[PDB]
Amino acid sequence: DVQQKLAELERQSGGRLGVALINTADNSQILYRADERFAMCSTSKVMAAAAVLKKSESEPSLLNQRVEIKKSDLVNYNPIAEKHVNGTMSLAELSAAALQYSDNVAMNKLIAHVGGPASVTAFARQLGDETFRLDRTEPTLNTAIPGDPRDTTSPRAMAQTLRNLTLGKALGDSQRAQLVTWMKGNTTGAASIQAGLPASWVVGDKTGSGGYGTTNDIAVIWPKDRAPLILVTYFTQPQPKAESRRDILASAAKIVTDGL
Repeated sequence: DVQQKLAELERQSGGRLGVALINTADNSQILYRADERFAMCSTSKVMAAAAVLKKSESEPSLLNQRVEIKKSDLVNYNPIAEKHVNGTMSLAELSAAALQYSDNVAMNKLIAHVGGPASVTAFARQLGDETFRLDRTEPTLNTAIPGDPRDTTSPRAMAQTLRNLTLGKALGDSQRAQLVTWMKGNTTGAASIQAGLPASWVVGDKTGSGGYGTTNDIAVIWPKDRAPLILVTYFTQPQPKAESRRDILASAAKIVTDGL
């Protein structure tokens, strides 16, 4: 069955796998280690962008607000921000860069705007997510040390929250649409969940990676002529310098969606 297949995949992988699928056709879930904590890495960029979107509901000019980019802002991975040093980007542009290119400067600007990691966490709490915690900024939030609860969530909580953000009523209508538009335009996810789904299915996702070979993806999925799915696949490994294993996420996605 699906549980045995996931256990076998985990055994083969040598690491620790967390999966939560919500099928909105029948309001069912497929769960594997879904209440364990995993380091989110860049999948936390969804919550930061959503916090800024929430703020924009009562401040219509917010997405146009200009943010200075300086050499002092650069971190480890800055594919968009590095092109704008000594200029500004709007908060909309930073949100897009964080979500679609995983730009770390962009993430730090979103975090700073709303008040820091504790404010992103407070936003999660306001949504009814009592598991999520964003502790640190970029680049340190990705250390992913085993047993460290900083910058973690559970697959169950993240799937439920992503459902709320993308398909539910956490955000106003325009803001929900904007988050969905941004995630559907992600450029970084083709090797992860998407690689385990049929080519025709439409996906909005956010990947992340970090220490201990941590390899993650969270997605909203519109299968051909079906109600949408939400899928979280988190994976981490025992060795500090383990390599990424996006193939494991793809395999997990194939296993949990084959019964469709």
